[PDB]
Amino acid sequence: MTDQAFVTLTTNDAYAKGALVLGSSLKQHRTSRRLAVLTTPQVSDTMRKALEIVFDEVITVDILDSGDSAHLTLMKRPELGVTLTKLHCWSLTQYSKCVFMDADTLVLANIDDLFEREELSAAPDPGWPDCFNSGVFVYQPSVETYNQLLHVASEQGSFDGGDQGLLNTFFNSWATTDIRKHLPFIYNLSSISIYSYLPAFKAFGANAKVVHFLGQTKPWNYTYDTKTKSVRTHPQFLNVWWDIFTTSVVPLLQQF
Amino acid sequence: MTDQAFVTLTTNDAYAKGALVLGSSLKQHRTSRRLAVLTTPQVSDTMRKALEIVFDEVITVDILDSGDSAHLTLMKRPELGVTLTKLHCWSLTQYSKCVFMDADTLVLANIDDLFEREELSAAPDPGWPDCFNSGVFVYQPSVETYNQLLHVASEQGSFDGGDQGLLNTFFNSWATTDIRKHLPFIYNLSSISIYSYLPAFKAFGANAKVVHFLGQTKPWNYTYDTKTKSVRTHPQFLNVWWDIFTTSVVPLLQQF
Ligand SMILES: O=c1ccn([C@@H]2O[C@H](COP(=O)(O)OP(=O)(O)O)[C@@H](O)[C@H]2O)c(=O)[nH]1
Ligand SMILES: O=c1ccn([C@@H]2O[C@H](COP(=O)(O)OP(=O)(O)O)[C@@H](O)[C@H]2O)c(=O)[nH]1
Ligand SMILES: [Cl-]
Ligand SMILES: [Mn+2]
Ligand SMILES: [Mn+2]
Repeated sequence: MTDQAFVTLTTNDAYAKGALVLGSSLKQHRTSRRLAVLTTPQVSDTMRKALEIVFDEVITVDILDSGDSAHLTLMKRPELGVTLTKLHCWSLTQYSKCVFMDADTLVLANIDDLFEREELSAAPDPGWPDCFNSGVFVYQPSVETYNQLLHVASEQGSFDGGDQGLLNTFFNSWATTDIRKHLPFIYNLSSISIYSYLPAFKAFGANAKVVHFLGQTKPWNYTYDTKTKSVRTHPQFLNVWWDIFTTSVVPLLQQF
Repeated sequence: MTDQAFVTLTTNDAYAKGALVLGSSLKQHRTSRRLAVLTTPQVSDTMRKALEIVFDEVITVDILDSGDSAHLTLMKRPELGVTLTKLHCWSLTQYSKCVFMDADTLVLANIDDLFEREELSAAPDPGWPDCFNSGVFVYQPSVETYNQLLHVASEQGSFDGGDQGLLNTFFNSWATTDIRKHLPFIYNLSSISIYSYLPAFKAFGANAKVVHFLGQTKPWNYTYDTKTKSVRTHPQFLNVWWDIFTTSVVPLLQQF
């Protein structure tokens, strides 16, 4: 499918590492879809070159440029900078349907069946499960939707200072409407829950399709021993991320 | 409705305090339904007498008695003692439909609209939101369902050593089937989430219909200053619980 894509985002080199691991994981599990990444000019040439290899499309978004439609909203609401760059995922009208995935996600199994879903399909957020987590969602690119999202960001901002609040407010029927728009939690399995509700993880965690490295500490904030093949609680997913980073991404960075 | 009920559970005097506050809160918000409480012989005469006043029906369940259908399962799986007592909520076939509520819940608004729901309707659990939280659920009493639940408890036990695992395993279509069986989170608002995902709470918490005092520390494990009318983070709900306990329940205990 040349008209459907996974779309991720990186505004810097650190999240580009995640993007590269995510992209690699999607290729590893043989996606039949395109891979697109929103980037900013702050992503360095080296990360960019690697992103150009891993991804089928590298889109450059610069909301610091006043030529960008979101720039005036960034001025008004700096807290929404990442959110606003993220919203440009809706501008990818070369694609008919996309799965947005946070750059701190990791694919463990083919998830092309997400493309059966409609906008807006997303997994519940742990913590407040009547909100969906915006780290993984199925959406339909549309300039109108983009404009409407931008408009809401401008007018209301986001109840949580990020995209999740914004997306939940805009797609507010999610909690009460259409169970098919609730992506199984295994398609956006928060790394925290992989020890928060541990019995549930024991019971259902082996079904994980997507791990989402929530919280302050991202996989690249860890040190990884390449000999023992383990990072420096429950490091299983961290080690998968780092195995991909070590195996696929680091050498890729070295050929550029 | 004489055939529909809120059903709670207390196996001891401490949770009887919760039961009494819950029951009082349900009366406070003018439920048109019956109030039933499952109790064990371990609930003391004083708590019982108060329970007999607050609740329309006090049911005594004794799974330590070998005459109980669950007793043999308790022997096999002691971890399920509370769960097994709880399952007897399905034996309440005097009622056509019930809302089970944990004794550590607190009603903040009329929730009689829960009786529009079918078995099994429950709110998502924070932590693993493809499980429902079993602190509040709409169910239909049935000896068959009771027997089937008991059978599963006997054969598999519970993936989390409690009722939640058991109920989720038995009612396992919940996550993927019928959005109407997802009770809004506000009908079972985990006290933890009232600081875990705090922006969401700020945004939606004022809509709270039911507060669920999750975690080790229950409202009765707090000290409450009756003069300042506050307990000894975000004590709002604790103070509501204690206002009811102080105002309604304590004097009630004193008249028995
Ligand atoms: O400084 C940042 C912050 C986030 N992001 C992107 O926006 C998403 C926001 O999710 P993040 O993982 O940062 O937040 P969390 O999921 O931990 O709550 C990331 O995955 C990245 O794709 C980015 O590129 N640069
Ligand atoms: O020792 C106990 C433990 C629990 N329960 C009942 O079973 C429910 C189990 O939920 P609990 O609040 O204890 O667990 P949590 O919701 O905190 O995970 C309680 O609300 C009570 O109704 C009880 O009566 N005695
Ligand atoms: Cl539905
Ligand atoms: Mn993320
Ligand atoms: Mn409880």
